[PDB]
Amino acid sequence: YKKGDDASYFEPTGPYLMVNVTGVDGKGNELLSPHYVEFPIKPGTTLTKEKIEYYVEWALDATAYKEFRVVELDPSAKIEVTYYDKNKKKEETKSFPITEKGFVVPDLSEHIKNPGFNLITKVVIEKK
Amino acid sequence: GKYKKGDDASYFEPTGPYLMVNVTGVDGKGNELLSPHYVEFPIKPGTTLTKEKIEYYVEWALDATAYKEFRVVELDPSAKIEVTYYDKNKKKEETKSFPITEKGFVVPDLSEHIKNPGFNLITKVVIEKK
Repeated sequence: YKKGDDASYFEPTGPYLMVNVTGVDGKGNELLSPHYVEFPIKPGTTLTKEKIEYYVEWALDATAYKEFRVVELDPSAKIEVTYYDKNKKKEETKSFPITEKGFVVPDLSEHIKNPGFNLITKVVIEKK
Repeated sequence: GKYKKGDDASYFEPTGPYLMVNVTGVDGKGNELLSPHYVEFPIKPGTTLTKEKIEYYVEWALDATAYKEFRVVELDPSAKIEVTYYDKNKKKEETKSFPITEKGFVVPDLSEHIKNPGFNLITKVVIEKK
């Protein structure tokens, strides 16, 4: 048993990536206003820039732009996760940059079962 | 609506540079109390925006909501003011970030590229009732 098919109508019960994307064309005209989607993820995974690109493309498939491809990702994008440290009794936030080498998804089990890894970006997309 | 954000606020887009505040109000124990409401304030290039003036702009952005009686307690130390526009010359989108400090920074004049740039403030702020 792994991490769930079609994904929950409720809040996930495992780590997940929240994708918040704004799709623009090569001229920055906006095509798709912020669109949100959740993908379950497994701690221990290496998230590279290329993987993120695929996830955002998959995020587009539930929109009028499913036939479009991701051309460029905003170079200022970052993954951030916010949780409550159970030892420190405070809000803590970690940032991970999107790079070619990527980063390994941490296990935040000790603090939260289902952390949400936030990805807010703008991407250039064009029809395939 | 039941609480129409915008007493008189311009019906059309701003004609000059403006500061856009989009804060999420939280309590100490990390509970979200107020979701980000869109608020605009005109600003002038040449103005110096310090952390104290930013604190007051966000307290004024709360007066537009049901939390009008709350005061700002502590602004996320990692907040920044970001502005995005298309550069006519290079033909690329470009984004500048300014940190919120005591000394502050001066509002730049981007009018060569856009007449009404939007300086964005998007953070969390710990707020308490007066």
